[PDB]
Amino acid sequence: NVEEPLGAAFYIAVGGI
Amino acid sequence: MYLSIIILPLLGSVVSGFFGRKVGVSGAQLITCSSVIITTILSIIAFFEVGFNNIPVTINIFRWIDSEWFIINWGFQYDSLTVSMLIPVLIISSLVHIYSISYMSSDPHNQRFFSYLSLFTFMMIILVTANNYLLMFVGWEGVGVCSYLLVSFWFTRIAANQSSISAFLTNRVGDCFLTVGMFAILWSLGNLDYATVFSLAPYINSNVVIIIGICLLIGAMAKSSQVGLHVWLPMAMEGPTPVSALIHAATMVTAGVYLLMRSSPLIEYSSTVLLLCLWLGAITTVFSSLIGLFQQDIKKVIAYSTMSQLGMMVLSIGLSSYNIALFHLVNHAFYKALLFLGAGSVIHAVADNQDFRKFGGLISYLPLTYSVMLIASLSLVAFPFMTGFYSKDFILESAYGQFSFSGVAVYIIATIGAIFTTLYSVKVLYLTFLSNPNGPRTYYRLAIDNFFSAQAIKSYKPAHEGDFFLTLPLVILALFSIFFGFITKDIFIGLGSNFFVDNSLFIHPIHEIMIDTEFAVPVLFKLLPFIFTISFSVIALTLSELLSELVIYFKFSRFGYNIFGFFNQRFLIEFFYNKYITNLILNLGGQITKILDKGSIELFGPYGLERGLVKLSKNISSLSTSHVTTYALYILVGFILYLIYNNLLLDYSYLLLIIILLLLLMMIGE
Amino acid sequence: GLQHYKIAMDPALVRLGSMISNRYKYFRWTKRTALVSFMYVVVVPSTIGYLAYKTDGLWDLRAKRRGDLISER
Amino acid sequence: NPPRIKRQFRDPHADWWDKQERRNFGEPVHEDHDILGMFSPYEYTWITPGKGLFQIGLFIASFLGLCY
Amino acid sequence: QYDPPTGWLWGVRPGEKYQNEGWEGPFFYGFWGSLIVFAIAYAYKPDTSIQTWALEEARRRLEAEGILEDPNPT
Amino acid sequence: PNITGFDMREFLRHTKTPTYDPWERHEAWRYTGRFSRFNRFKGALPGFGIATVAFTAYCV
Amino acid sequence: PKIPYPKHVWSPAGGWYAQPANWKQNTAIFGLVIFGITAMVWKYSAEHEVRHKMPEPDRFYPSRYWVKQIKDYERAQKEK
Amino acid sequence: EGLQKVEVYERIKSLLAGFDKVNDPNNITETAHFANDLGLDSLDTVEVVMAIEEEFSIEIPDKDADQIHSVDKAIEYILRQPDAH
Amino acid sequence: SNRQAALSLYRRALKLALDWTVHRNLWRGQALYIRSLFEKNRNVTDPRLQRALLKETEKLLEKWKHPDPYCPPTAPGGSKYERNLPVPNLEPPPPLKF
Ligand SMILES: CCCCCCCCCCC(CCCCCCCCCC)(CO[C@H]1O[C@@H](CO)[C@H](O[C@@H]2O[C@@H](CO)[C@H](O)[C@@H](O)[C@@H]2O)[C@@H](O)[C@@H]1O)CO[C@H]1O[C@@H](CO)[C@H](O[C@@H]2O[C@@H](CO)[C@H](O)[C@@H](O)[C@@H]2O)[C@@H](O)[C@H]1O
Ligand SMILES: *P(=O)(O)OCC(C)(C)[C@H](O)C(=O)NCCC(=O)NCCSC(=O)CCCCCCCCCCCCC
Repeated sequence: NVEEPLGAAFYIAVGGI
Repeated sequence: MYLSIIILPLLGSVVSGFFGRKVGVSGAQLITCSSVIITTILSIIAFFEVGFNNIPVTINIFRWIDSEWFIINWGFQYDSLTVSMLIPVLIISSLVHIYSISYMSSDPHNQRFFSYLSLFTFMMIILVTANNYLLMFVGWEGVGVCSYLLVSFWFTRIAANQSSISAFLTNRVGDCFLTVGMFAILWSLGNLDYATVFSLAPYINSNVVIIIGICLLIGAMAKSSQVGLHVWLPMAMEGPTPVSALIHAATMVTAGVYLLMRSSPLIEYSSTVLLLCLWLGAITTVFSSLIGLFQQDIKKVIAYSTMSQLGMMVLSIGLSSYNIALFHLVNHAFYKALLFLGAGSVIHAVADNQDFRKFGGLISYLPLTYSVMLIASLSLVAFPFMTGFYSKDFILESAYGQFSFSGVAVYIIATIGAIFTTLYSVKVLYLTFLSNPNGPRTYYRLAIDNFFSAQAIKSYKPAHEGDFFLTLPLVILALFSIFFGFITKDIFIGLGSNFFVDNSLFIHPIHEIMIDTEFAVPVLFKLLPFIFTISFSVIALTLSELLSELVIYFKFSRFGYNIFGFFNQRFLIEFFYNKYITNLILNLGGQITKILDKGSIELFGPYGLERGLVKLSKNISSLSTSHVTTYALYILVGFILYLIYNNLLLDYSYLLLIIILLLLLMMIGE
Repeated sequence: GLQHYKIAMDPALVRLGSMISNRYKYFRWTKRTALVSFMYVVVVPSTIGYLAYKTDGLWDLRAKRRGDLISER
Repeated sequence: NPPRIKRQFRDPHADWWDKQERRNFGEPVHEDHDILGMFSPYEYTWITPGKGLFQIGLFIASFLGLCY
Repeated sequence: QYDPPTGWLWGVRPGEKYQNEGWEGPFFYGFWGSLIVFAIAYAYKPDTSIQTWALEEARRRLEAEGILEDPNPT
Repeated sequence: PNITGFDMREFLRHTKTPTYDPWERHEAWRYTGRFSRFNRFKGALPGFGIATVAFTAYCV
Repeated sequence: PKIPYPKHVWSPAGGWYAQPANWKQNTAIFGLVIFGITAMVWKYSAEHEVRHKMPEPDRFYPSRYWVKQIKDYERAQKEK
Repeated sequence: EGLQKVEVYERIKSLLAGFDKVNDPNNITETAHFANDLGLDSLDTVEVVMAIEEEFSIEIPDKDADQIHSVDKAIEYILRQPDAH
Repeated sequence: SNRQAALSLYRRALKLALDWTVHRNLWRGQALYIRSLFEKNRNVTDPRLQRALLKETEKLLEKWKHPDPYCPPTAPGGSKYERNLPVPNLEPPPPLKF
């Protein structure tokens, strides 16, 4: 059961908005 | 609220599709379905907002295309047609989203599936909420991309690949005329906003309205799969069944009908396009019923039924009764989904079989499924006092109510379509549940009988019913097919209702037939389709499990053999489309690639010049011998020739003639 | 330059591609071919060009009301 | 050049190197190999188009008959 | 049951990590960084389009008519 | 005509339930209590029976 | 059963049967992001939704509670 | 989770017992041949595979319909096809 | 040769009778009639007649061919066929730089 990081793409999209 | 209805389904798809790794399966389902349930809630509110109060709302966000006269905006107008059209789209999308949690619970790629139907949702809202034709075309192009992406969801199947090329290319043939029609609108008006197009339409040249309307008709013909550009729709059933309910039964195919309803202020000022509307639909509704009777796949029959009711929508628009078409477009949506979704539970119950030849007796195995599919079938046949009854049967009365040759003609044309609809309705309902078992033991072998010694734990699997997520949409859609038409019949039909008084659905006093339909039609004609439905349904029951030889006698009669195969093969239309259109286009390309672009263009061009000039240069090199006597003679020849040209006062054409003529000798070998 | 993945190079498919690549060298002016070349290089462009010539300025939609005509020529 | 036939008409149940394409590895190909494979316009083999056109014409005759 | 998400982004196996090739700094800090900085600066670039100039005059021209009730009665 | 002794009319004449076949014992299960002509139509109109009683009660 | 698949293929939509161990924690995070900008879309809409008709005071019209072009009208009409 | 040895045998056993042409229901075993052991012939045995295919909802190609001539081969041929339901 | 093909056409004949007549009651009578035809010409010996006899019934199978025959969903041509095909190569790519 490996965990998933939100990931840089999440912050790039959210930060961009 | 009015921009959140638009945007919210888009957010669910983006997260489910680009971060489905992070949200997982159940998270992606939770997000996409919630975004659709919440959007459904608001679009129900927006119905009361706009419709029941006659308060349309306008939102202009920013401009899309600014070029001199043309100012296309990212802008949205909600009116009586918009909120009415958003009800079936959002309600059915919500149920199909719920239906898919248990239906696609086995497929691996389950985030991509839920992101696509949440992307289709967005596009269908974009289409109907636009200010203008060009922003409407973003949803129109996007619904085609979403339908392509879902017809080819199982992209390792070649059959799904061919059925998706057909869907995407047939719908572009319509968009060509749709794009040209908008070009005609921009040419003659300098814009294509609905407010500007419809305010000025009565004063515009009658011929350009015909040109514009014809292009709108051809575009609407493709997405509503009318009798010309129809082949893509039955092929769309290659995709998963929930896709067939939301996109190819209740929403995307209804876009062409919405286009004519939206464009009604313009097309009311040209009776020519309304006459073609009235005959395109009449031909389509019977072209479809005659084919659906002979199909051996269940989903194929439901697809063909969708195009018959779509022809019934187009025929009504030709009667210039856009309120009935909206009422029928809405009522059809609720029961057709139930038929697709109820059938979908049948295919799931058996080992994904879709052939009628392997069903029967399943009524004791699918009691809820049979009941909801029976309710859906009576609404489709327009059994009295049911949702589908109030809508479709009134188009038939209106057709005769228009006391014209064409109206009475297409009442006849559509009354055979009513007859054969009853026949396919019986075939689906009887062969699946009421007939003798035609499938194997596995579908039926219950656990009451032992039949097993040491493997009693497994191997039974006797076609059980669905789970909560699979049946709940079926129960919800059943209520609508019993009652919804009656509750809403005053909004759309009425006799003098003022629901669409924002010039949403425009009807001209000149050819209105509402008053005569309720008064001039004889009682027998009004009640005739009910008589023809009971009579033709008992016969279909009598010719199957009661007499049932006559069909076998007919299927082997030499004449009956050919017409069975004529209608099973869909009027042979696809056969002639491939060998005369797509193969011809494919062979034209072959001529150009092989004979022109790798042939004469090379030879009468670079390769030919290269071939000949090497030959010519080698020949002139041959004159080089390094012998002084030969070179002296060359000099003497050139010397005296210059004397000839100058002293004799020759024409310069002769000198040019000699030079070419010497190159042609030197080109000649030896 | 840099090495690629191992591909099951089909001999039939690689000789079809070589034939298609080299096809231009074997073209000849034969009876059927001149008809094909004449049809698609001359006749079809000539027909399309001629109809463009005969319809240039013929129509205008700009602001035509009821009482005007699409035709201007 | 092998005979020009769509690869639709080969045996699905034969031993194929490419079962999806229905082709063996060394198998010679046609110069129309691109538009003869499985992913290509289906070839409907119900009836000849000469008879096919006739059957459609009878429906047009029936449709005009109701019009009269 | 469901499986945990898996795969090698950029083809980097779980044991190893991504190795810079030499184009990353110039592409992200230079090309993309300049394009972002250009974007914010574009938000302050004064309007120089022919429409917003012509909308102003056309507003006055329609103001001296029955359309577009002007704020001042002159 | 038809060197093989196949005649369509006699093919059609032999279109029934045969008096004897080598296969009833495996095929008979389809025409049984679960799939009888009566039990199969026992619920063809599921709610019709109850509604008739309820409708009569409302009328009275 | 379950289709075998490569474990070396990275997909943004997840892959084959991809459910993370933290699916709920991340679904919560994304649901807040969706709600956050949906409210921003709601704020922008309420300010620029333009109407030409005013709903009756006695009528169900939840738009009346946020949209400005009629919110000011109600208080403007509340002056006599 | 797929088809098991005990499942296929008991299902097939109840099928060929449906003939009125076999020697006896007690003469069928795992290794029973269609001709030497139990009573069939050239034309009956091909009707058995055309009933086996129906009751496993599969398709038997003509090239593989000839090697199948005993119950044991029928048992193993089903297990080789994962499409059996 | 001349034996396998005869048996193959028997299955095609029974398959086509069911494909046209859906009702399993009625095909059973038809199937029993077909077996009589195969039994009647059992003793034909001359190879010249055998090839001609086989050729004729191939036209009968063609002359009454169904517009669309039944095909189980997992069979080639069935509805579920090639639906969720797994990747052929499950092994990871070899270490190459592109
Ligand atoms: C998929 C369906 C498409 C069609 C839908 C329906 C179209 C209906 C309108 C068709 C339309 C416009 C076409 C516009 C095309 C541009 C836009 C294209 C779309 C993209 C935005 C064709 O107009 C053409 O009609 C042709 C036939 O008459 C003639 O063509 C030329 O012939 C040679 C002349 O020298 C050239 O040698 C040849 O080269 C040209 O061709 C010209 O008259 C004219 O150019 C208009 O038709 C109408 O035009 C008017 C004025 O003319 C005429 O009316 C009549 O005038 C008096 C008798 O004159 C009567 O007394 C009066 O009572 C009546 O009113 C009729 O003509 C009428 O029919
Ligand atoms: P077993 O009985 O398997 O032994 C077979 C033997 C070896 C005897 C061969 O059959 C044999 O050698 N027989 C003699 C020569 C021969 O090869 N005969 C083959 C059989 S001919 C035959 O059966 C003729 C009738 C064929 C069927 C006609 C009808 C076809 C179906 C029509 C369907 C129409 C739509 C439903």
